[PDB]
Amino acid sequence: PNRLIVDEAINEDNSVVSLSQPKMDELQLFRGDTVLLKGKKRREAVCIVLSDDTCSDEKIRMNRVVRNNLRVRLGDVISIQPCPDVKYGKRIHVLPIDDTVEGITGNLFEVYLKPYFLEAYRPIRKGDIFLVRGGMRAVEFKVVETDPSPYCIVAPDTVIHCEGEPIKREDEEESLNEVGYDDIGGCRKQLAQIKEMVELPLRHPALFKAIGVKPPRGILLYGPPGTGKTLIARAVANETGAFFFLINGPEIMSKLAGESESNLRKAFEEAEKNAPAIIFIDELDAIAPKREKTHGEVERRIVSQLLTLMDGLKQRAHVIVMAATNRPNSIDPALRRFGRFDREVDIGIPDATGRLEILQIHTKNMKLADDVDLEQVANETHGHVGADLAALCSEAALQAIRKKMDLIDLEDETIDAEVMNSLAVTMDDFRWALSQSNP
Amino acid sequence: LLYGPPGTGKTLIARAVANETGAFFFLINGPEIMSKLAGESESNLRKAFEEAEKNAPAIIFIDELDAIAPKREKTHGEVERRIVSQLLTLMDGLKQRAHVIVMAATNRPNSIDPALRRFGRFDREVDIGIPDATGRLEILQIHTKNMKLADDVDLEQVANETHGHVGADLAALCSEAALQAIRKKMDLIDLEDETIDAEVMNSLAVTMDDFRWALSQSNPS
Amino acid sequence: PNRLIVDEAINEDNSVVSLSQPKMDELQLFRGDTVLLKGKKRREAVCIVLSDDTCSDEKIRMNRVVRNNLRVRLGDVISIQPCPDVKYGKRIHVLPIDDTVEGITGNLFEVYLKPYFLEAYRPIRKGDIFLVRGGMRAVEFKVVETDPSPYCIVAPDTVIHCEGEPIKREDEEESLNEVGYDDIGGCRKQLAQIKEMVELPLRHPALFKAIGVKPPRGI
Amino acid sequence: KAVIRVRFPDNHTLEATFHPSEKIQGLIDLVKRVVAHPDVPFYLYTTPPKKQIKDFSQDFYSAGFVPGAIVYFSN
Ligand SMILES: Nc1ncnc2c1ncn2[C@@H]1O[C@H](COP(=O)(O)OP(=O)(O)O)[C@@H](O)[C@H]1O
Ligand SMILES: Nc1ncnc2c1ncn2[C@@H]1O[C@H](COP(=O)(O)OP(=O)(O)O)[C@@H](O)[C@H]1O
Repeated sequence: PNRLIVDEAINEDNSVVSLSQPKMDELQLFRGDTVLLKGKKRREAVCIVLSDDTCSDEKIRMNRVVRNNLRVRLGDVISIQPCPDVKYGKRIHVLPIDDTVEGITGNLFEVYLKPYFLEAYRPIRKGDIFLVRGGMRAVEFKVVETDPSPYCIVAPDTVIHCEGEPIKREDEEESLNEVGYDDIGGCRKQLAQIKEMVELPLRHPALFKAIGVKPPRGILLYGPPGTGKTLIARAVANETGAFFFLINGPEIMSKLAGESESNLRKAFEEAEKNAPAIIFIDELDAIAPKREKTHGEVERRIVSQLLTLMDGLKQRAHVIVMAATNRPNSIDPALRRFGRFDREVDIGIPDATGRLEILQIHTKNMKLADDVDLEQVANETHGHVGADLAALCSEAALQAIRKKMDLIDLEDETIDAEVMNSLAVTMDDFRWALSQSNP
Repeated sequence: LLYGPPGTGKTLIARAVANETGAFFFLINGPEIMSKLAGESESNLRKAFEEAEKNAPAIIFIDELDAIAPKREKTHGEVERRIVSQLLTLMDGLKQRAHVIVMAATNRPNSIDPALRRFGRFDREVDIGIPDATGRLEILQIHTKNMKLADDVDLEQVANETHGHVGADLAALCSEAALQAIRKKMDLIDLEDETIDAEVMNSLAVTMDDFRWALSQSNPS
Repeated sequence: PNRLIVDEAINEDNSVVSLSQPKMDELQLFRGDTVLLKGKKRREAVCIVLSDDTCSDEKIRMNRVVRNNLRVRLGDVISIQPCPDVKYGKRIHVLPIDDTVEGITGNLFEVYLKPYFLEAYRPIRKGDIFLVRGGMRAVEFKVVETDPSPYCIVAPDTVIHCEGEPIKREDEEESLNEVGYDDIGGCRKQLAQIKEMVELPLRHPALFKAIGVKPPRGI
Repeated sequence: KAVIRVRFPDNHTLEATFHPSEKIQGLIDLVKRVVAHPDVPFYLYTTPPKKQIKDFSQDFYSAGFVPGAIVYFSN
């Protein structure tokens, strides 16, 4: 069957997909062959099929780029056609995106295309969006026009023209800068369980509407601060194409008494209007302490208001509430109700493999030296949280800049991207950054 | 007054009683009353009783009494004391020409304002304990009465693997098992385009395997 | 090269600077020989070089005084020119600053200049600002005019004209009364840690303007 | 069997069947025969991602050319 369901890819590439050996044997697909991908909104995409034993026959593994290019999300069905006939690119015209080039002036062609395209022979089509990583960032690019039509393969003989004129972002076309499942690391089982619980409801509200079974109204996320729960919740909402509103306990607490309730009410009403939507509470503990802990009458009114809003939430509303708390001990008894936050998710400290995995995600935009080993650094950190690793990478980057760039001190006015490209982080920098560890 | 742990289902019992006895039913939710501002709150309470008297015979049920009326040592608000006072005033204000039954749902006996134990007030006290195996077998039967099961499915054995599980937990365990089954069979075919008919959903059968999966999941709530 | 990076000075002297032994050998600089310093805002300065093993070849050690005089801060780049040909002062005219003299009236020439400028042969340039310490305080001064142009070397034979008229403080010109690294003691590794953390962000917004790395916001 | 395609720079395709037991060396030795410049040095890489195989003893199953694949030719 040509029909398949989009799945997460293990391989991290623009134009790489993954299918089952039998599926390839069935459709007579060769490892290097180029498959044509038909999505929704009369959009088509070109990719390179690959053989993966792990992959299930009925599922296809692909990256956030092709999904966005195809305008499809997880729990949507696509159609794959073999494309035996393919001709090389003669000429290509591409213009970068305004938001990607922000704070970069100079000749970027030599430091983006040349590195990225090095006898890659990647297939592309006119009006396709692809992502290039350089200068310690991820720069999205669009295909303005191609002499060969509709699609072609990149060749070293082929001339690629790049002009320093940005194109205005299009509100239909979501950027890749957004938080994604690939951007979340150090949790496998935790993420999977969370994904499937909210998969069902958000994708098919009409099913849940026509079924007696009710979807879980409230989901609670455990674990210490710096683990990254917001980041987990945010990615899901963006990936599921559901309206995402973030509520911050301090922000709600800051507002004066009598308005706090208004703001909360406004937020919940707004979710109903833009339903299906996801509401996320960040500092739940701050909003609602324990009954013995709270000594303010006004505080009790705010808590009561939240409880009323939670009860108020219906099936028809199709709004999922996600709350984060540091410790289970500091939880209001009332919150632990089937009606309300029935669903509870325990986030354990990430394992060494998870910690290593996190490092790979943080270092994907930046340029690493051969001598630098993430595994060894991952081994040295036992109780370091995801945030700690990011801070270490940030601190290591700053040290690396101080060690090289400060000596030159040629950073006057506009800074060339290519200079930043030449900069590489040494293993010693990481060791220097690791040395200065104290919470 | 109905003593029992949350989830036991006291609201459902009351609500049902009002349905089957063909008597007007009025639900009061502690937070909903607490959400309202000082003075407005008192009004709504006063507005609820008068409306119950108007539509007599009526039933007034408090979902979360402990919240409205916690113990006097635990209350630290002057306004909070005015709301309890208003409730007590509404309870003592009730006559025999009202023909209005007041039912309340609470948890622990030690989170109770002694004021509610008055002979004139909540004299009747009903200690709803956790159901035995049979009782929970009786619940599973209830929550499997619309859905289509398999011959291989044995509630007795499921009524033989939860110990400190309440009505909600079993209802949850039913929900999840059913949702899980749909993923296992329908997410693979996945023909959820436009309207969904009954004929495709009649074929849907839940295996024991579904139940085995849902049970493991740790829920201390 | 003639390009170097401003660094903290160990010596507590206003008109003294230091470089590395190798750096001196490269530019054939003599320990005593006066060095001309060009910074920013078309300003120049004259100091006395020194040899420090600790100092790096590409860095230069200097005090708060010269920074102000050159209108530069730490991390900035200055140009050093050798100045072998310098002529001795004949007539010098200096007026004190209004805020510095506050609370002190009378003849200060005998108790500020005489003590400070005793057999030192200090080099100064017209329109520069120098600090003398007297009467249990720091008193800043401005060179109004010098007979030799542009710069000159203070000599015992040279006559310095002191008249009791204060010049108005200028908003561009920052006073040395202000708190500085030199004024903070009893912190080494800690000062350094603090310094290096805020060094990049504060000096160059453009670096953090266009980068994926967030600087520390709260310390 | 295992289908190995060689894509030349100058829009030339060579379709050659092989056995999963047969080593990489054999194919390289075949390519040397097929090309008119054996003395000329050449390297066979598979993209994406850009990577060449320095091992001649590595079998095709292990190499991941199952059932068939295409490899580019460069000098
Ligand atoms: N799974 C993860 N993978 C990578 N980085 C993570 C992950 N979880 C958290 N982080 C990092 O932790 C930091 C804080 O994330 P989060 O916990 O959502 O915020 P907060 O600190 O307010 O609780 C961020 O800088 C983020 O990069
Ligand atoms: N490192 C230091 N070097 C010199 N003086 C210092 C230092 N740290 C503190 N002091 C002196 O200690 C006093 C108090 O310093 P500070 O802690 O900034 O203020 P306060 O004591 O009023 O809170 C001041 O007289 C200040 O000059």
